[PDB]
This record gives sequence, structure tokens and C-alpha cells, in this order.
Amino acid sequence: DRKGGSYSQAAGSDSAQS
Amino acid sequence: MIHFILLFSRQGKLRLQKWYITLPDKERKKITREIVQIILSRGHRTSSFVDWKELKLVYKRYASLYFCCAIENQDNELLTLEIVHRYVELLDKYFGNVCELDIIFNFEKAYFILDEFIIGGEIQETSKKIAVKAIEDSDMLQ
Amino acid sequence: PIRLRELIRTIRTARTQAEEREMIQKECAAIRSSFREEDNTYRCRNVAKLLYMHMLGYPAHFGQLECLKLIASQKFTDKRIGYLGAMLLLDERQDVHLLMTNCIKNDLNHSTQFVQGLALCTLGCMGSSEMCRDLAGEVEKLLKTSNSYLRKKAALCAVHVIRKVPELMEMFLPATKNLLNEKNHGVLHTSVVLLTEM
Amino acid sequence: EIFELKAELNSDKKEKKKEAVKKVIASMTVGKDVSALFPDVVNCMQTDNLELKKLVYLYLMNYAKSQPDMAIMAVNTFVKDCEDPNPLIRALAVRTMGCIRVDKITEYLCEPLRKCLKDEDPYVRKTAAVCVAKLHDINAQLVEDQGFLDTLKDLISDSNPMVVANAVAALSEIAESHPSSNLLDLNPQSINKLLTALNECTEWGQIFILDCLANYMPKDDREAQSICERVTPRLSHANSAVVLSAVKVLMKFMEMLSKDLDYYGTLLKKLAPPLVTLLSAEPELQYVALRNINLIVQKRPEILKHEMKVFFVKYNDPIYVKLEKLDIMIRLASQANIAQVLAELREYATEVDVDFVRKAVRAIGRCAIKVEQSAERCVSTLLDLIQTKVNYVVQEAIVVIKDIFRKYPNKYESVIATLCENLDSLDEPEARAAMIWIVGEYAERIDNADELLESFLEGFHDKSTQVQLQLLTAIVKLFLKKPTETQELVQQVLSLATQDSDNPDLRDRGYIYWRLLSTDPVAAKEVVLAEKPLISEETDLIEPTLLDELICYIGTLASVYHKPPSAFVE
Amino acid sequence: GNIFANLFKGLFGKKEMRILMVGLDAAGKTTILYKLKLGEIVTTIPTIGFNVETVEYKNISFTVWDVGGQDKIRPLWRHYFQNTQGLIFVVDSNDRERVNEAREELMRMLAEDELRDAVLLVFANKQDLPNAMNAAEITDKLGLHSLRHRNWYIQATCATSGDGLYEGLDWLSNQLRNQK
Amino acid sequence: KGENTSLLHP
Amino acid sequence: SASAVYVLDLKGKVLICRNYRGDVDMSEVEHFMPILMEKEEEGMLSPILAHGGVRFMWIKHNNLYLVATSKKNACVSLVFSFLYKVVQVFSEYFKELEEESIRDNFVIIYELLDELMDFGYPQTTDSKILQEYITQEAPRPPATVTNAVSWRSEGIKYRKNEVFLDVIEAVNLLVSANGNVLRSEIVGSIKMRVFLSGMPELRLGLNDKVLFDNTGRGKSKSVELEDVKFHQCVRLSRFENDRTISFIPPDGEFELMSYRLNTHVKPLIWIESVIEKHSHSRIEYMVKAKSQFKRRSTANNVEIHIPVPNDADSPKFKTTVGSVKWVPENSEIVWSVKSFPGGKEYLMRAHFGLPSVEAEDKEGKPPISVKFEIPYFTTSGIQVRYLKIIEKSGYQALPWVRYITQNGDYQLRTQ
Ligand SMILES: Nc1nc2c(ncn2[C@@H]2O[C@H](COP(=O)(O)OP(=O)(O)OP(=O)(O)O)[C@@H](O)[C@H]2O)c(=O)[nH]1
Ligand SMILES: [Mg+2]
Repeated sequence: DRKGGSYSQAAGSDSAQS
Repeated sequence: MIHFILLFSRQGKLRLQKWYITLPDKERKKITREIVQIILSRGHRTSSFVDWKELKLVYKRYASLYFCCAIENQDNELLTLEIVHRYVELLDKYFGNVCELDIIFNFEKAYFILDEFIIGGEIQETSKKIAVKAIEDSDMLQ
Repeated sequence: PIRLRELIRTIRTARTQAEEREMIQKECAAIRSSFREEDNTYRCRNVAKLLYMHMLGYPAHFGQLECLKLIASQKFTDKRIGYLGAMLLLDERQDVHLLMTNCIKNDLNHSTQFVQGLALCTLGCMGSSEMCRDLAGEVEKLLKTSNSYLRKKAALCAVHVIRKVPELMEMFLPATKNLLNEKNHGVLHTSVVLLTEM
Repeated sequence: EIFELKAELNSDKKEKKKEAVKKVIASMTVGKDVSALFPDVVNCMQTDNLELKKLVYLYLMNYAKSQPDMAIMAVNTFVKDCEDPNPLIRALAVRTMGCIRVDKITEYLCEPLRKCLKDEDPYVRKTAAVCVAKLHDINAQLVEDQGFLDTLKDLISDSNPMVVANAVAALSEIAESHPSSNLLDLNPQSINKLLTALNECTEWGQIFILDCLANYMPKDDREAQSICERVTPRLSHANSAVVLSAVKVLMKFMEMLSKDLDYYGTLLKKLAPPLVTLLSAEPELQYVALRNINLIVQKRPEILKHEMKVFFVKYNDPIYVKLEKLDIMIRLASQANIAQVLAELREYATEVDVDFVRKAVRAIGRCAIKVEQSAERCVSTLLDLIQTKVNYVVQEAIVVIKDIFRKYPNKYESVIATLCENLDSLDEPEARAAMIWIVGEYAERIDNADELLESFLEGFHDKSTQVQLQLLTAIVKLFLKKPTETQELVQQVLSLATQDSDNPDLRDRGYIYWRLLSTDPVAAKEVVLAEKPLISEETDLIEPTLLDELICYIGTLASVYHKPPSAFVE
Repeated sequence: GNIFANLFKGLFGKKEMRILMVGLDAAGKTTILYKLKLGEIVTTIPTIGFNVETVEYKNISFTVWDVGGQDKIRPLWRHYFQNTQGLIFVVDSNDRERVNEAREELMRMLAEDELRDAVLLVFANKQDLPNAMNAAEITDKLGLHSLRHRNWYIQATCATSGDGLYEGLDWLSNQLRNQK
Repeated sequence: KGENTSLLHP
Repeated sequence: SASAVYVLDLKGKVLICRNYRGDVDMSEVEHFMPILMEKEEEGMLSPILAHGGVRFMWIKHNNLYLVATSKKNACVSLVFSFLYKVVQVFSEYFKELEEESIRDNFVIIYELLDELMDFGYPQTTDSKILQEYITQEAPRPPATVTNAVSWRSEGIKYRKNEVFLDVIEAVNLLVSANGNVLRSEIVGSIKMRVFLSGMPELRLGLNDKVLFDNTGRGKSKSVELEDVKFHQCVRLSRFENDRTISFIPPDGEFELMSYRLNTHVKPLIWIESVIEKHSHSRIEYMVKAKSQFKRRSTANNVEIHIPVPNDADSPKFKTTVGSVKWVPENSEIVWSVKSFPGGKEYLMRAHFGLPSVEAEDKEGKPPISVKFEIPYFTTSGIQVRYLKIIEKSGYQALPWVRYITQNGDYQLRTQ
């Protein structure tokens, strides 16, 4: 864990925008 | 009569202060700052006498810490220097090898000695041993 | 009750002006907390710390009633601390020295030669236009005594009263007559100064 | 000490030589005059280790002007070091050669500078470009003789964008000291080439690249439009100076753009967010940002018209920023945000800064004078401040009321009664004189005007020249308006200012008043108590000629001080 | 925490308490304080400053701070309001012209938001002349019953004799201490 | 330091 | 156009000096201290001094003022930027900025000062890039400085490819004493710690309002950032063309983008405080804090600073939740709360004494500042959509990011 909000994985790009 | 006496260090820090004139706290601080600036902005061949605000400001420091006084233009100039030297000698005799370190920590003793020696800007005891004996007797009372 | 030497060392340990101010405020908070409890045992240390803070450039307005209370105390150290506080942080324009007249009058008749001398020195150093009016009668009584250690103090008090109240010199004319034969150098110097002032 | 150090430095052991060099560097940094040992360290200069070579070069640079004669023993070493295979050594040698302020040494350094001008290493090229500018600053004639201008010009049209930016900066510095003869200006192709390398320049190179365009003057809207389009991306730079440089370039280019086209509107819309972002910089840069906004506010006030909330001074804001915040609010003050400005001024009047309080009072007065729609609100705020019982605040309110009455006194008769008894014991010359002038000019709504002037006539002969003149004018006005209750007052004033008054101007005014009273008192009503014309307020907008010149000088000392560059440089 | 030491101290008496001495000049305040402390009617000059003393009775240190009735010392009574637990009011029934001034001073001192826990202590001083009123006429004139949330108690004490001092001390102890 | 030195050195 | 960059101290002694042009005598630094003292004592003290024809523009550091003398009409903004870059480089190289390292790290400090700026024109400012050419414990300069990419050293290899992001929120609220909020601005901060192999070209993608409108999806939750400031690695042209945030992330932690837009929502914390200060008798602090934020979010380490009287002594606090302590050094009541669930309501009742003697001068009313820091809460609603990590060699990146919400300039004006 970590104070200030747990780190979350990020996407690669807008998959819904092609 | 001495209007005020201020013991200030070479760095500008004041180790002793005794003013015989009722002045405002802000005005007193401004006067002290001006005196420190003038003394700190004076050479070693200034005669140890300054006519600041029509007051014979005499500066004579025997160590890193300097000494200041405010005497009106009605008495001799050498008298103030003699009184300062006598007070320094009496403080050295009462304390024993008085240095700058003992002045800050032993400010109460110096204030008591000054009160027992000079009251109201004028001298109270011309001798140097009677005042020391009186100070010792007062201290021994507890 | 922090000692004066410890407070001086702590102040010297401060380098920055902000740090010194913070330390002074931290000490003054404890001093005010002790004063609000009506402390009487370690009152001398608190008074010394307040005087050092005032000399170092910190306000000491709240420490006015404590000096008056210690002035009317019985301990010699407490009385000396109160006298020093009145001489340093007390003045004519302060407006709190009016209540000190009763304390000075009570200590003016004290049998001890140190408490009376300290009170006389404080009155001479912080003489007011009204304090000398209610203290002129007691000053003349001590001027006619044969105490060598008190004759100089009485002469200084009379000179200070005359300087503050030029109209009170009429009450000192019959007291300084036939006083030029004092063997002590201090008494003779005080008499000469008083005669010159008159 | 000195002998031991010299012996250690004159030894064949590198372990002792490095320690001696470190000790010499520390002594010089510690504040020791170590210039006497310059010849001793000259022998221990050609060292393979770069750690001691840099210290020796620094000592020589710091001990070059002090002992120029002893520096003649380093030209051969510099020439030898200017050909080292390592680019770092060559760059250090080039930097040291240009840093040596020796007249007899820069002459022989032309050959190494020419050799290193076309250096393949970009660091070597940048070092040569810097050394050329240093030599030109030291000796412009030597640089001109060496023909380094042609090499510097070709540097901008080569690879290495950092080296190109350095060469452009050196050329600008050389032309800055030049008399404008044979300028290094370039056509649109050079501007396009610089813009192509602008996106590849470093943080420091961006300023150098954008400073060149500050001198070029576009002649067509298409060129100006392209320049604006290329400089638009510069507004999204994290560097505060880069954003300021881009804003200055856009402002300079807008002088040739056409307001009819949509490019001007887009530029104006894209500049406000940049100003808002720059306003949140460091406190040191806050003053610079405020000065830049004030300089650009007087030119295009339609960009930051809606930027008022960000102009509020913070509690922790610096004094230099707090003072500029009031000026920014006054410049952007309008009837739309008049209530917000009044509320901010009211909050700023509760502080303890006497200078801050005076600045707030002056800003409130300026806002009230500028906008007549909030005159009643300003009067109410001033009355509340006067009722606050503050000596400095009271003086500021009196000054503000006196200023407002001279400008808008038609509906100022409702506040005379409140100001009639407002603690007139204040001895401030700026407040007492203002109160006397208000009483004299507004001696109609106060039934005790004569009684009030009696207290101020006790020391009229020793109060002040301006105060005495104001009191005399008020007495004359009261006598002209109401001579029944001030018949003896006028005579007393004339006697005191004409017989006991030694002031030349005051004596002349008193004599003139007495002559007017004794000649035609009826004519004094139309002569003394006449309707003065509208008072011309002192406009705070700078002259258009200075604004155009100040536009080009953006981000420099001439913009912070709001003075021309030639009026502050020495 | 442990309160064994406090219980041991209270087993033989620990509470001391405080008290105040205010009133008009020449109202018997200094003489009353001297009688309470020493037990004799001592003649003293008018109280230019203030007098601080303590009384040991019933295992409670009743510290009394005499305050003068000087005009310049009337506004100085607010200094003693800090760290003050009790208050004693001394009336001057022998001064008809000064009765109104004393009542006004008491009303002004009783109208302070900081001096709320100090119970009323009315002392009938100068109870030796025929012109002195009773214990109810003075209270009725001063309106002591109109002091909401104030515990007022009128006690008549003779400066020359000293009668009623014990009753007043007992009443003060009962008002301050709420135990057996 | 310079503070530990005596005021008069006697 | 600085003439000589020098580092001073708190006693007026110049810790280190580095002349760049030599057009200003080194003795002018002595008059800087008296000039600064006069300006401070008269209220005219400013970071940009002027000793006659020579200007001394510098900022105050932790222990010394980095004063840079100048004589010509040099760019003050350029000097400030150079000073900031030097401070950042010193912080990166030396963990502390004090006199202990100035007199101990002179060997590397002098080399860094010489290499950074030549003739008053700085050339390199990247601490990571500069660490490969100047060390305190020398090879040829790296090609990164010579190449266009001067913020990403080539050849970096790591066992794993993990990039940690930090969406730090700054809740700044300027509430007047009347109860209305004047300055309510929220500044986003996208700080990422990129640790990958090679020189990847990050393609940042978020749910920006402008991007959604351009793509045609301007109907969902889109972040409306009034000002967006990209880092040096971010290409300005790419963002200006079609809102394409393409840049090469650096090796380490750096600020890529910093959004800054106004906020029109209600405050996350509503503070209702009253001052029942008696005239030299006592004081009351009826402070009530109402959390307007979402209940699912908890404000870790809530510190609502309540400025109490400067001369107040013997204070008593009657609160509900959280430890309240008065610090004489700061002269305020520190309403410290460890965990504050959203929607919580804390009520406090302060009571402190006051000396009978009034103060000589007024002390003012410092604003009440709250130190709420609620992690995992995005007030602006901006969410990261994608991060295109592309490498020539080809690798599977594992980007990470966290959202942190804290209180920025969230000061409350006193009555
Ligand atoms: N003879 C006589 N005099 C009394 C009696 N009670 C009060 N007095 C008068 O009250 C005065 C009391 O003064 P003090 O005891 O010195 O103190 P105080 O009452 O506070 O008066 P001040 O010091 O002026 O404030 C005396 O001077 C008496 O004249 C009494 O019972 N008998
Ligand atoms: Mg009495």
C-alpha cells in the first residue's frame, strides 16, 4: 500500500477511438 | 547625568542597557539601532565622542563588546570615560576576569552592580571598594 | 522552571532570526502559562526569562502584573526581581506604575537596608510626575538620617524628585543645610551634586 | 604556510600537487589573497589529470587581471591544450582563453579560436562561439580583424541546434554592442530555419532562438501569421522565461497583424491562460510577471479584461508582490468587478503594514476616481475606514476624501457633516491640509466652519507653508461666502499672515487677499469663490512611443523598472 | 493515574481558597485586613497602591488582597480579576454622598464577563456610629437581591470591635467549600 | 571567539 | 546577462562566487548586504537590488541568497530561470542546501558552475545529463547534450519497465471573512517516475474536454484545464496540432504536465468558526468543520490551522474528533485529524485566557488554513485514458499512476 492513493495501471491509448 | 548606557557587542548584539530617560519602546529601539549603526560605522580614531541629538555620545569599548553613554552638554567629557573605566574595573573585581560569556549569563549581577553604583544617570559611590563590599553584602543576604 | 543559563544557551543556539523568534515564543508561552497559574516558587526564573526576552527584542506587556505582585512579596530574590522588572519594563508612560506607589511606601519603611535601598533606586530611576508628589514626604525623612549607605540614595532620590518636580525643591532646603562635613566621599559627592542641582 | 604551500606545489608528486591546488582554491574562496603565488602555480599547469587542470585554469582566470604580466607564460599551454582529442579539454581551454582579461593574450588566441570555430564536436562549437563573443566584447576590433562574423553567421545555418542557438546568442550580443552598422539580420528563410531548430532547442536555447525574432520586423500578415502560428506552441513550455519570451514575441508580431482577421482574436484568447499560469510562478518571479502584465496591460487591455480573481493578493504573498497586486487590480478595475475590488480593498485595510495600508488607500482612491459609478460605495468605504479610528487609516481616508471632493464635489455635501467631527487633532500635513481645503471649499453644509477654523489658527504662523496657505484660503473663502460670522476672522488671518508671516509666497498671498478684500469684496465672490474647471487627473498610461519601445524590451531590466534601456544602463 | 497523594493531603486539609479586598478609600479595608491577619486595629495611610495578605483559618489559606478606593486606583481593580476566586465588597455607610459612588463602582465591577464565579461578599464596615444603617437597608439601597446568578451575603463587622468577622468567614467557607 | 577575553585583562 | 554569479550566506559572507563576464568588480558584493539591510528596514527590500549602475538580482535560498550581479540591461527572467536551474541542480546533487555543503563540495561545485554557464549564457541545466560529465567522486561529454534529446540519455537498460505516475491535486480556496470563496483554483500535477529500458516515446492520453470535443465525445466527464504546461520532453507542436501529447519520458521522476483550471464546485471541507473573544477576559472558538467531499474518500492527515491569539495562555480545547494542540512557535491552534471520513462533522469549543494589559500594537488576523490530503480522490474528474509507450527494440511496459488529492492554497479569511 501507499499513502495518497494506491497506484493504478494505465492504459496504452484510447481503444474506443481507434 | 547619563541619559542612557548601552553595552553592545561588536556584532551589534546588546548585552546591557540602562536608560535614565522615559522614552517610548519603539523610540528607544530606534535610538538604540541608530547608536549601534553610528558606533559600528565609526573608525578607531574618532575620539570616542559623538554629538548625537545634542548628546555627548561617548564610545569606549575595551574588548569586542563596546560601551556607550548619553551625557548632556553640561559636564566634562573625560568624566564619562573615567566613570566607564571605574565601572569596568569594579565589574571585573566583583566577577573575576570578566569576559563576554559571563556578561550574558550574569546580566542580573551586572544590572544590580550598575543600580548600586549609578542611580538616575548620576554616580552613587565614588570609591571602588565600598560599592563592591555593599554588593557582596546584598548578595550574601539571599 | 527553566534556569536563566539554560535559556541563554538555548537563545545562543538559535541561528536564524525566525528560529530565534520561534524559540522566544516557545519560552514565552511556558512563562505565560506559569504566570496565569499564579506561580510563586519559580517566579524569579520566569521573571528573568521575561526580562531577557524583552531585552532580546520580544514584547513583555503581559508580564506587568507579575512584577507588581513580586514587588510586594517577601522573598529577597523575588523583591529584587520585581524591582529589576519595574526599573526595566516600567516607565512613566506605562501607566501601571501608579499602583507601585503603595509598594514603594511599604518598602520605604522596611528595616532592611537592601530592600529600602532597592526601592529608593527604583524610585529614582523610574520617578514619575505623580509618584514623587506622593513620595516627597518619605524621601525627606530618609535624607535626614545618619546612614552613610542610605545618605547617597536619599540625595539621589531628592535630586530626581527635584528634576521631575521643580516646585518640590522648597521642601529640600531645610534638609540639606549643614551637610558638607560628611567624612564619606560618596555622601559628600551626593551633597555637592544636590547643591549644584538646587 | 606560504613557503610550505609553494614547496608542495613545486614538487614532483601528484598527490601533493592536488592537495596544494585544493588548498590554494580553498584559500582564494576563503578570502585569501593568493595572487602572489601565481608564478609558482604557472609551472605546475601542464598536468594530465583534468582535476588539477581545471583548478589551475580557474585560478589563472581569477588571477589574470591582477597579474597580467605573469600570465604571458600560459599562451603556449593554451595552444597545446586547444588540440587535445577530448572535446571537454578543448572546450575548457577555449573557455579559459576567453575568460583571461589580458590585452596581450587575446591577440595570440585568434588562431586557436579560428581552429575551434569549425570544430566537429558540438560542445567545441559552442565553446568557440562563446569565446568569439567574449573576445569581441573584450576587443571588437580584434574580432572584426579575425573575420569571425562570417563564421558566426554560418553557424546558425548548420547542425547542432544547441550550437546554433549559442551562435545566435553570441551574434545578438555582438550586435547589441555594435552601432547597428552591418547588422546580422536575415531574410524570411533564416527565420524559418531558426523556427525549424526552435522545437529542438534546449531550455536555454529557446530563449536565444526567440530573442532573434524580437528584432526582426514583419512586413506582411502572412509572414506575421506564420510567425504567430510557430510561436503558439511556445506558450506551453514549463519554463517561465520561455513563456514570457513567447508572449513578448507575440506582442511584437501583433503590431503588424490585422485585427480584422481571426488570428488576432485567437492570439488574444490563447494569451490569457498563459498569463494566468505565469501569475502562479515563484514569489521572486511574481514581481517580474506583474511588471510584464502592467507593461502589456496599457497596450492591449482587452486580453486580461476578465482576469480579476487571480489578481487578489494572497496572505503569504510577498510585499513586492502585494504592492504590485494593488496596481494590477487598479489597472484592471472596472464597474463589472467594482464590488469585488471594493471588497478586496476593505480586507486589505485591516492589515498592519503601514505602507500596505497607504498603498491600499491610494488604490481605492484611484479606483473611485476612475469609475464614477462606484463613487458612493467608495465614499461609504472611506467613511467606515475613518470610523475605524486608525491614525494612518484616518489620514489616508482624509486624503482620499479631499481628492474625491475636488473631482466629484457636486454630490459630496452629504459627507461634510460626518467629516465635521472626525478627530481633527491629527497633525499629518497631508491630512490636516486636505481637511482645511475641504472645509474651505465645502463651507456650506457645516454650520460651525468658523468655529472649526479657530482651533487651526492657533499655530498658523508656525504650522507649515502649505498648511498656512490652505488655512488662509479657507478663511478667505469663508469670509467671501459668510462674512457675518467670519468678519473678524478674515482680519485676524490677514494680520497674522501679513505682519507675522515671513513666508514670501504666503506673504504675497496674504497681501493679495487683503488688497482684494479692501478693493471690492463683491468682486471677490466672482474672483476667489469661482467655479474652477474640471480637474485633469494624472493619467497612469505610459506614452505610446515608450510603450512601443518598451514592448521590444520585455523580460529585461528596462521592463521591470518601467524605464528606457538607455536611462538605466551605465 | 493515582490520586493517593491527593487523598492523603485532603485527609488533613488541602483546600486553601482565595479572597479579594475592594472598596472605597477610608472604608476600613486596611484595618479590616489587619484585624483579620493580626487582630488589632492598625491605623494606616490611604492605600495608594494595594495590600496583599493571607489568613489561615479552618485549614484554608484565605488570601485577601486589599485594594484602595483612590480615583486613579478604581480602574486598576481589573488587574486583580485575573486568577481571582473570591471577592469581598466593603461598603461605606458613614458616607452618604459616597454611597452612590460605591454602588456605581460595585455595579461596574459586577458587570464583567470574566468575574462570574466570584461570589458576592458584602461587608458592613464602620459599624460603630449611630448613623450606620442595618444589614437590610444598605442591601435594599444597593439592590443586592437584583444580582442574578450571584450569591450575595451581607455581614456587619465593627472595625473597632471585630464582631461578625467569624460569621463572615464561616459564610465564605460554606459558600466556597461544598463538603463536610 | 573573541568573547572569552577579559574586558580589561587585569 | 549576469556578470558574476555568487552565493552569499546569512552573515553576509560570500560562500562561493563565479564571474561570468567580469564587467563588474568583485568588491560590489560588500555593498549588497548593507543595501539589503536598508531595503528590509525601510520596506523597499526586493530580490533585484541595484548598486548604482550594477543590478543585484537574486533570490533567497534555504540558507544563502544566490545573488547574481549584472550591469547591462540583462533579462531578469533569464537570470531568475538560471538561478532556479542552479538551485534544482544543487538539490539533485546535494541532498541539503546549507553552508555545510558549500564549504565541503567546492571541488564539484566550481566545476558545475564553470560548465553550466559561459560568458553569462547557460548551456546545460539537466542534473541527470550533467551527472555524466561532472562528478565529485572526466570522460567525454555525453552525446545527449549534443543531440536534440538532452533530457533522456540513450542506452539506459533496466530489468523491468515500470513507470509510476502521480496525479497530485492542489485544492486552493480563498474564502473571505464574509463566508464567500474568492479564489478557488485547482492546479493539476502529473508527475511521473519513468524507469524503462532505452528511450521510449511516451504518448500520453487523457479524457481532456478539448480532446473529447475534437474526437466527438464531448458529452462524458472531460477535464477542462484552463492552462496546460507540458515539460521539455513534451512536443509543443504535437499538442498544438491535434492535442497529441507525445514526448520521451526522462530517466527518473519529473513533472511532465501541470493542468491548471478553475473550480466552481462547493468546498470539500466547510469550516464554521466563531470568535467569542472577551475584552481582555477570555476567548471562545466555536469551530465546526463540515466535510462536503464524498463519503467514500478519507482525508488523511487533516490539519486545519486555526490562528489563536499570540499572547493567549492557559488554553482549553473542547473538540469532538482529532487531537487539537496549540503551538507557541506558530501561535495558532493546530486542528490535527488523522483520518477524516467524507461527510464527517467535527465540532470544537476553544477557551483560552488573555492578559489584562492590552498589547502595544495590533497583530492582525492570519487566515485559517486547512491541510486536508485525501488520496485516491480526483476532484476535477480527469482520468488517464492511455499511455503509448513505444520502443524501437520492443517491450511490454507496465505503467502505473496514482491520484492524490490535497489542500493547496486553501486559506480561510478571518472575521
Ligand atoms: N475610629 C474608627 N475608624 C474607622 C472604623 N472603621 C473604619 N474607620 C476609618 O476607615 C479608615 C480605614 O483605612 P485603612 O484601614 O488604612 O484602609 P482602607 O479602609 O482601605 O482606606 P484606604 O487605605 O484609604 O483605601 C480609617 O482611617 C478610619 O478612619 C472604626 O470602626 N473606628
Ligand atoms: Mg487600606
